[PDB]
Amino acid sequence: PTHTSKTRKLRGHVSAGHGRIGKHRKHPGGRGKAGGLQHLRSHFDKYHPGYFGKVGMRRFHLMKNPLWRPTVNLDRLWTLVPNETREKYLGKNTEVAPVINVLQSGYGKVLGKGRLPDTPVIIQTRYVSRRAEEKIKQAGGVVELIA
Amino acid sequence: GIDIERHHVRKSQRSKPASENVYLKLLVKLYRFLARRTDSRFNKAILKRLFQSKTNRPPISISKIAALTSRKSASLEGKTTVIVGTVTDDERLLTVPKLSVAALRFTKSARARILKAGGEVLTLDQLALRAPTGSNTVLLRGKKHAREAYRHFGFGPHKHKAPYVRSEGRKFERARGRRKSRAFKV
Amino acid sequence: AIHVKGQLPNAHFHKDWQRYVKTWFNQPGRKLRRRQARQTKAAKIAPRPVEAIRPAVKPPTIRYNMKVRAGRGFTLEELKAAGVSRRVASTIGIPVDHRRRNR
Amino acid sequence: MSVSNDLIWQVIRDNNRFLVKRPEFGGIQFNREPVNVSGKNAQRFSGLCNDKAVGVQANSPRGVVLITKTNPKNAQKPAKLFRKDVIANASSRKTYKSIAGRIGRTGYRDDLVKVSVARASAILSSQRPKKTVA
Amino acid sequence: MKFSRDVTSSRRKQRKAHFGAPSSVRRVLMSAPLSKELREQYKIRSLPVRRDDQITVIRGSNKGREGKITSVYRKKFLLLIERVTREKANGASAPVGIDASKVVITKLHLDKDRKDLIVRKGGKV
Amino acid sequence: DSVFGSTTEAAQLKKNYFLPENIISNADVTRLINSDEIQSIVKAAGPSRVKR
Amino acid sequence: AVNIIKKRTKPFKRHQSDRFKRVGESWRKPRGIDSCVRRRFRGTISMPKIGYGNNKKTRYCMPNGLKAFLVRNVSDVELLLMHNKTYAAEIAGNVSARKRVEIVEKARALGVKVTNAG
Amino acid sequence: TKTWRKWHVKVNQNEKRYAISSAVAASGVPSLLLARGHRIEEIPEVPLVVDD
RNA sequence: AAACUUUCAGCAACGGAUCUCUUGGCUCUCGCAUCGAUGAAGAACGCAGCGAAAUGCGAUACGUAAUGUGAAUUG
RNA sequence: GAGAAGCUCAGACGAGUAGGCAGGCGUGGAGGUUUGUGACGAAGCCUUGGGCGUGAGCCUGGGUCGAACAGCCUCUAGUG
RNA sequence: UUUCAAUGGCCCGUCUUGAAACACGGACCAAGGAGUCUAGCAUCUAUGCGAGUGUUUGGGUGAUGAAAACCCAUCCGCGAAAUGAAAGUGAAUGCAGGUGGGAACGCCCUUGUGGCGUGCACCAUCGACCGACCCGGAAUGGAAGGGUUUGAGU
RNA sequence: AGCUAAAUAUUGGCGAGAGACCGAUAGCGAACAAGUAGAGUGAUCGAAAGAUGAAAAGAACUUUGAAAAGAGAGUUAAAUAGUACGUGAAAUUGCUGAAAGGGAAGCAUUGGAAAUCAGUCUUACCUGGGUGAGAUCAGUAGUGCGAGACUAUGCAC
Ligand SMILES: [Mg+2]
Ligand SMILES: [Mg+2]
Ligand SMILES: [Mg+2]
Ligand SMILES: [Mg+2]
Ligand SMILES: [Mg+2]
Ligand SMILES: [Mg+2]
Ligand SMILES: [Mg+2]
Ligand SMILES: [Mg+2]
Ligand SMILES: [Mg+2]
Ligand SMILES: [Mg+2]
Ligand SMILES: [Mg+2]
Ligand SMILES: [Mg+2]
Ligand SMILES: [Mg+2]
Ligand SMILES: [Mg+2]
Ligand SMILES: [Mg+2]
Ligand SMILES: [Mg+2]
Ligand SMILES: [Mg+2]
Repeated sequence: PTHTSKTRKLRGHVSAGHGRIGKHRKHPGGRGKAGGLQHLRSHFDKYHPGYFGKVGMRRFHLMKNPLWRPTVNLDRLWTLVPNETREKYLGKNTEVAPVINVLQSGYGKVLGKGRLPDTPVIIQTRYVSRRAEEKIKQAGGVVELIA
Repeated sequence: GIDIERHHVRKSQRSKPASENVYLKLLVKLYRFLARRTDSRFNKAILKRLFQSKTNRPPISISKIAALTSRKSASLEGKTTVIVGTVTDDERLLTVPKLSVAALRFTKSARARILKAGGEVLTLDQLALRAPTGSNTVLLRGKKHAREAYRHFGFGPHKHKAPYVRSEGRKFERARGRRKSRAFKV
Repeated sequence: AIHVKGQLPNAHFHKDWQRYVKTWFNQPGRKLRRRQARQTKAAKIAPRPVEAIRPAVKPPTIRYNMKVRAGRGFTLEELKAAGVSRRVASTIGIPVDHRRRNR
Repeated sequence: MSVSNDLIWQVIRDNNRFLVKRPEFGGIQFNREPVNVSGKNAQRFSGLCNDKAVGVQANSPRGVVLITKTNPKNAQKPAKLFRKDVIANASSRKTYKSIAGRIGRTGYRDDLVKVSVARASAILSSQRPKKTVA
Repeated sequence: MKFSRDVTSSRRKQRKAHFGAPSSVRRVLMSAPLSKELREQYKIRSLPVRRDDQITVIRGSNKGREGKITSVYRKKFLLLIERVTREKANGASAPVGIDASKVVITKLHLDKDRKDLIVRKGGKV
Repeated sequence: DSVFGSTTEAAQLKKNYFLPENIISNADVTRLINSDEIQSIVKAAGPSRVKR
Repeated sequence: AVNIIKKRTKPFKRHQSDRFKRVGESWRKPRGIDSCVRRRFRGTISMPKIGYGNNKKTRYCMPNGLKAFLVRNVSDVELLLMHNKTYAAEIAGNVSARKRVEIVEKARALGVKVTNAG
Repeated sequence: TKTWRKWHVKVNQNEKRYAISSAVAASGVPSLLLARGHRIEEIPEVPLVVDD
């Protein structure tokens, strides 16, 4: 609020904190971010390297839906299943193994970070990393690919 | 005249919390007394951390607590873990061990999973009753420099820190000054 | 000029933007108007349902084809197989989508 | 059952109907609650906090009434929370002795015997006839 | 408390509507209580005053005086009562206006329309 | 209780809502400071006021 | 309330307020780049500073050792029942003549000194 | 002055519910009622509950 | 010693600050869709017992018919 | 007890423009509170009287006057 | 309070190395009179919740009286994964590693600024793991083996 | 080649309800006979200006004056409200009083002189002394078992 602002403290101080020598003039080094290559270079090159110039290919009319593929790691796979399903299968010996459909949890690829418990599980996913598939198979489970 | 040069004149530390939480004031009242009427460094540690800001009191999860108290050469088997801060859950830890934890706050998920595994959750005043000087306690802290700002602090030529950018991708600070093919690299 | 920490500024305010500022002080008023229109319409068409029945269709693209949502109207083949003439469908609140087909 | 007395003081130490605070003289505070014999704003003298507390009010036309708080089982029943004993028509020596007995010899608020006697003394001095000087 | 969306509690609007009221509206604004005997007889609490009505003054320096209403100065929201005057400098007597709310009617100037107004207002003749 | 729920039981009229927990279990800190478990391990009290 | 000393009894008037009617007497810190007063040249007026603060024991006390407590009604005077030797009652300017009599009477009953009696 | 000054303030739903929970809990405390100016010296019980 | 000049106070001037007020403004929201060759918007000139500016009106001229109210208008 | 935001004992120290921070003073309006002030005189104003504060300022006697106005915790700004 | 005497006291504001200046503004008084609000960004603090978080695009109690309060679904934003121009690929040898300092705690001395054992945070450091790049390298795939390197990673 | 409701817009117009807005140098330029008075050939430009009192009760009459007016009177709660009207600041001015003054004045420090202001003391509480009258006080008796406070019936006279 205005009552606690520094402006209230500067009443009676003639220059309002902006100096008597240099003052608070209108734009003395230009407007916006103009001058990054000339008189602002020492700032741009120190705090925003890479700013000027071109890198890489253009892609006309990018549409991000065909590229959609959020990822989940192995250490989160069992968290996608309800608590009742975990209690029924996790750590037990059952004829059936739970199905974890990662796509209905909002993921397009299963990645391999972390570890799995030693119970069989069926992982339904569009994509899977190589190391993720190896660790699923070591736990006795399988990856079945879907669309 | 006197020729005195004064550098460390005013102490730079907090003498009280910035928080207006009345219950935090009650905890400070308890630990002002305990840190004064005992010779325990534990109680002075708790009093000091009760003053600290949110960023200086990072959270810790029950996974980190379980890992820190279960080292091969630990002997931290049946001792109460204490953090002046929030204890979060780590859902990646599928099976939670039996833990005794004293904390300012517990997340609802953290508290439920600690109790369900047979452990116990205490507030810091309950801790003061059980271990008035912090004996046989594991005093723990979360990771101070895990927050986002520490990715950026110290950015400069060849410092390998993260820039402040509105967006990530090519066209966003990956050109002249960031690669050899564009003048120079960093 | 630029000397502080943070992102290089990007603000798109070089046109006469204050001329075309849109405020939302009428947001509760619009909400009340729309609810009153629904109540007025419901009493007028009663006992017909306020909403017509819609088909279930799969959204396009790989991002949403795992889901199901309401579509515009039933296909000519769907109406044929359910024994409903397309001219009769509208008279009893069944929308007809001549564009959608059953692949 | 109980909401803490420390917590109540934290809520009302700077905000209550019975506190008269002024900025003059560098910030003075007066407490006016009926069960505050000392009249000073502090946790130990506030009747709104303490389970056991006393107040000495004036009784018309003579004497004082001793106000005390009943056993904390009535903390949620304000009609049964306050006990008002009229110590009137007694002399000054008789009145102070009864206050000391009811508050101190019972172990109720032994810390508040001196202040209560002083407050009763001042009220009794205010009730005496005026020797108006024509 | 009011609840109608068609009622304004704006002080500005109420004052504008009162002081800007047209002649026929000011007639209802200048109403007086009926006397106790008249209230029971006609089952009516109050009426717009009228010339040739009989009143007694209930408030002010002229409290307790009685007389006919000689004129209803609606432009000033004032009643002129017979023999209620004051002396000018030159000896002439100037009538003193009294607010309609500050008198009580003790005898009505009954006539065809007034009789119709009593029955319409739920009263009796 | 159906409006607010409890700390461990969800409110029926507020989906997924639980009452907050406090950071101090017993707010009677004066009692704790003067309790047996505390007073039996503290050092000797020390002077509240000292002569000049 | 014993041996009340004032370090200064003059009020610290604003520089040049004696020369221009537009410049009020209330103290302002001179901030001019050439100000002789700010630089404390000999023979110029003094400026208020913390060294002039009075003894914490006797600060705010009137000459009689009491501090003038403002009272607007009888119940304000009743606040000074136990504090008879530290506070005097100052009756507010906007209190009516009737209420003022009742206040003077109540103070006399309690032995509270009234600064502005009459 | 402009109309597009920010007039309304958003509070997190959970904090709003926390605030109301605190306010209801305070209504159960006779000292806080008296401190807030309510003349409740004679009421039989706090919370005060009457028949339907 | 006066006169004179200067400062302060009382009183008297000059001036219209201050305070209180407010049939006005500003802003928001809700609702509504109706100009004109059947001559509009705008302009001019006239009209009242005593009326120049405003309101109103048009040689039927601060208005005629019709409807409602029901004793005023008012300097 | 000593507003634990309290109480108590001790030592050293004190220039300041530009500039930085803190704690305060004063103004319009909003919520809360104060059996708050007021036609038996609110607010405002004058003063050759009194008091308080290092200061911003505050309280008060006398005069004038005529309808409203203030303290305390918060909110807020077209606030000196 | 006024006045007198003695002693001291140049005209304020400003730009300036430097103003009493023969530098500029200022005859007088009242009232008005200048760091704001908005879209962002950054640090710091407080509060809520926390691997999540965000009821106010919307819809409902709703008609009573309702621009508030209060409630409610699906999306979506930001976060939970990086790297590469891209096609793509995508994070545990080990107690999620070793070394040094180190908070807190425990144990031994014997009155020392002690020794011993765990070791949070943080910093320095040696590795491992993912992506890019550079290698050899036994139609399509790049598995094991490597690298002085490289990334806003683990 | 063609038509089409709704959900959308709305600083104009009309009608309505509000506001942590402004409060007569503010708020629209205009609270008032304001797009008026006034300026300019013209396009255009464009103000200032609210408040007696509850009610005119707006000062009869006498007197002095050529008159305007004055003085008596009168009305009013008030003329310290007289339309040049609520309050009525400052600059600026007259009168009266006080004081000072050899080519400025003002200020600071310290005292003199003169003027002016406050102490209300020794009140409270305690004891002693003189006389006086009086339902009379310590331990007890009885009415929640042990100990402690209180009131209440009597005795203690
Ligand atoms: Mg400048
Ligand atoms: Mg320069
Ligand atoms: Mg002083
Ligand atoms: Mg200094
Ligand atoms: Mg304002
Ligand atoms: Mg007054
Ligand atoms: Mg003066
Ligand atoms: Mg002082
Ligand atoms: Mg301003
Ligand atoms: Mg000199
Ligand atoms: Mg300089
Ligand atoms: Mg200069
Ligand atoms: Mg120059
Ligand atoms: Mg110049
Ligand atoms: Mg000049
Ligand atoms: Mg001003
Ligand atoms: Mg008057």
